[PDB]
Amino acid sequence: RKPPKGMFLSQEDVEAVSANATAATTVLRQLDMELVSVKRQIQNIKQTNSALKEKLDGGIEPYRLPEVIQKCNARWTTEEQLLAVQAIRKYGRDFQAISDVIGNKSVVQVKNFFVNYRRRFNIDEVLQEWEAE
Amino acid sequence: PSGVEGAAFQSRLPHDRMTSQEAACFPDIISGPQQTQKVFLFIRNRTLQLWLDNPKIQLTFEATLQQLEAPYNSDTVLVHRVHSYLERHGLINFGIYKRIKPLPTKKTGKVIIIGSGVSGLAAARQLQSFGMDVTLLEARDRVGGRVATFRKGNYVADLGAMVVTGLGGNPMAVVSKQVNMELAKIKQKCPLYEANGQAVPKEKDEMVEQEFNRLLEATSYLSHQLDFNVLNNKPVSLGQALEVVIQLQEKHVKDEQIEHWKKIVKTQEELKELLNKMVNLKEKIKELHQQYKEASEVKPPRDITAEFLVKSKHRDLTALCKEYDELAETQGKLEEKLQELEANPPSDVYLSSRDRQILDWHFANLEFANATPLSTLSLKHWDQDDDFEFTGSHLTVRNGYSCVPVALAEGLDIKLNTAVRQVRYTASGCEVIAVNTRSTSQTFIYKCDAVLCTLPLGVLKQQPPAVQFVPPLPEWKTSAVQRMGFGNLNKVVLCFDRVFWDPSVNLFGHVGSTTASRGELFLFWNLYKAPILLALVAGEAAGIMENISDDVIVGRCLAILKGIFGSSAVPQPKETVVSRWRADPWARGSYSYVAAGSSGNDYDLMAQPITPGPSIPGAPQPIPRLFFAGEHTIRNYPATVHGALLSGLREAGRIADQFLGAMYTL
Ligand SMILES: [C]C1=C([C])[C]=C2C(=[C]1)N([C][C]([O])[C]([O])[C]([O])[C]OP([O])(=O)OP([O])(=O)O[C][C]1O[C](N3[C]=NC4=C3N=[C]N=C4[N])[C]([O])[C]1[O])C1=NC(=O)[N]C(=O)C1=N2C(=O)/[C]=[C]/C1=[C][C]=[C][C]=[C]1
Repeated sequence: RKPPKGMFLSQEDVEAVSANATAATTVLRQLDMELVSVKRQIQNIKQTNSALKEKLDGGIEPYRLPEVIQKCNARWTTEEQLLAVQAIRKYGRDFQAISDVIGNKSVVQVKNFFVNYRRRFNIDEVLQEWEAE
Repeated sequence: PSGVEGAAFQSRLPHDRMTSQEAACFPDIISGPQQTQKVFLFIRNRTLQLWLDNPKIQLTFEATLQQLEAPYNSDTVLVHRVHSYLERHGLINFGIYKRIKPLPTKKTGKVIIIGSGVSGLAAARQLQSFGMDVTLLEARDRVGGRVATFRKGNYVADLGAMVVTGLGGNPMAVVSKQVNMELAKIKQKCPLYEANGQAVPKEKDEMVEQEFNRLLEATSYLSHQLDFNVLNNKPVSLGQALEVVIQLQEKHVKDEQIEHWKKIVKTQEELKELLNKMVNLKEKIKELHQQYKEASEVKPPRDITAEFLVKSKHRDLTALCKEYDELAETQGKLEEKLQELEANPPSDVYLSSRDRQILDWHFANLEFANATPLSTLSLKHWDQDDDFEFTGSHLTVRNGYSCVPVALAEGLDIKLNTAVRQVRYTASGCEVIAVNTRSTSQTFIYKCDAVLCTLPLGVLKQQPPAVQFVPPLPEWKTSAVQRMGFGNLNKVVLCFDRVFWDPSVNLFGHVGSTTASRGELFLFWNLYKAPILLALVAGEAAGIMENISDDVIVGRCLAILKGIFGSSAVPQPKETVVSRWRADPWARGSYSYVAAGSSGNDYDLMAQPITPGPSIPGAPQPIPRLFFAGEHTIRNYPATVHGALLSGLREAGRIADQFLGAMYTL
């Protein structure tokens, strides 16, 4: 039915090792070369990789900024509002980043904000200028 | 199987069906009612059973009907017709029985038989027992032909045939009850020993052998499923087909490695892309932090745009930090899914050089079995006879196989030292011209009705011809002699004063160094009651060794043996002999094999008798005058003693029918 399993014998493969007198050792040699030609290129990219690993030595540890553990609120200090208006100008609809900047406001109180003061913060204008960048 | 059916199987016949050659003679029965067929079969089986249960006496028609049963023993023409058919084609009362009716007064017809090789002998006995006038002519000075047995003191060793292939329907089964042969079984246990002289680990031994058998079947797949049977016009040998498979195996071995490391790179190159991303992130993260530090040194109280800047850069940073943690995350996964790959490479090699070399011994063995370079065996047919193999385990003749021809020869007219030189056969008779081997000018002429020719195929192949046919053999027959393969294999006989090998071992192998010399003394046999060792030279090596003195040969022998058993546990051999069968003029080789571009159907050609032209033109078409038996003539049991013996029965049956008339076909 099939070759006794372990042995590999494609139809196509046979016609290929018969073709001529030494298609035999020809095709067996393409792969012999073809192999070292990869083993070598493994080295190259193992080395290229290795230098880039030394750059990264240090991690980012000297650059990480401590935990802002602060708690969500409801009031809108005039400070908080101005922070917002500026976050919008620099962030667009990224409600998440905008919340992050004002520290103590939920990603929703934000979306909310967008619709209350929409009025007198010309948030239309503001936004169309974030778009213009 | 067992009972009556035991006999049918033990006689090489389907217990529950009539054979083609039975149909031949009982065309009434086989074309007739199912009922009658089944009577017949029983009658046949039963008669066989009787003969078999006891083959040291003749089985008469009376003695049969005697032990038969109603309903069966009702119709006595059926019984007669069956017991006769059986008798005639040597299925019963063949070999060496005691007569009951000593041999009918005067004879009938005269037959010359060429060569008293087993085939010859068995046919001659048959004929003589059928009351015919039989003379055999033998070139040699002993009977047996290719059944040589060496004798001297208590040394006893066949340079001829050696093995009985197990009694499961083997005719030799009977022969061995009729003649005192001591049959010792062949303990299948065979240790190997490299060129160095050290055993091959049970570990290896099995890996290689098992790969060997795997390789064989492989070829079979190629042959039947892929149809790899012609190749730019030549028939494909088994050798070719094996190398092609081995190549394909090595090809796959590489194929794998290639796509395995090809996996390493595609991974190691993601690691590369990630790192770049990672560096260029630490790059913004560096400079970005700076800017936040700078924006923090504007001391409060500060206005809102400057307060924003701090808070903003702070988020932008903890954002960029987020990403880089997730990227060293990813980094870690890859770095391990990478010793993953370095931990399990595909196999280094297909076979090592110590492997390829042991495997090579397994090939030598196959060459020894077929007496030939696998480069010459037909891929498609090399093993066609595989189906008809007997059941039970191979044996050896402990007292020398020769005891068997000698046995058969007893009672017969045999002209020893009589080399047939010309067979001429014509409408009205044949004449055979032999000479005396000792003074070759001294001449002989024999006239007969038929010639049975049991000349070795080697002989029939000879150029230019050692026996000349008059008229020449028809072209269809000569082409078949060309196409078929007559092989070669040789033995070396070593005779010592003491056992020094493993006494409980029958056979150990030696592993040669090169492909080229796999056959050279590749296997040794402890078979006998005396301290005798027996070594084979098979394959390509066989033919080459016949050109090298006995000493040199026995040299390489002791050499190999010391190497295995210790450089002085091995004495000098008291007595040594060395066959050269391809040399030997009355054999010109060892036994036939299915050469590439031949088939089984050629063995059938070999057996077809010859029919001379007519004398006076437009006279009636003659009887066939020239017939053939011997090892190369029996499609289903080539190259063997039983195969020969049986070809002999075959032709004798056929000749008797022709000349004494088949009374039983009515
Ligand atoms: C060689 C060999 C060896 C070494 C071994 C063996 C063998 C072989 N095998 C085989 C057998 O042997 C055979 O087959 C037989 O024997 C054969 O027989 P036949 O056919 O009969 O033939 P021969 O014998 O040869 O005879 C013939 C005769 O003739 C004569 N001649 C010639 N010429 C002439 C004459 N005459 C007159 N004139 C002229 N011209 C001669 O001389 C002779 O006599 C085997 N088998 C078996 O069974 N077993 C065994 O064992 C064997 N062996 C081995 O070892 C192996 C192989 C095998 C086995 C098993 C299976 C398979 C294989």
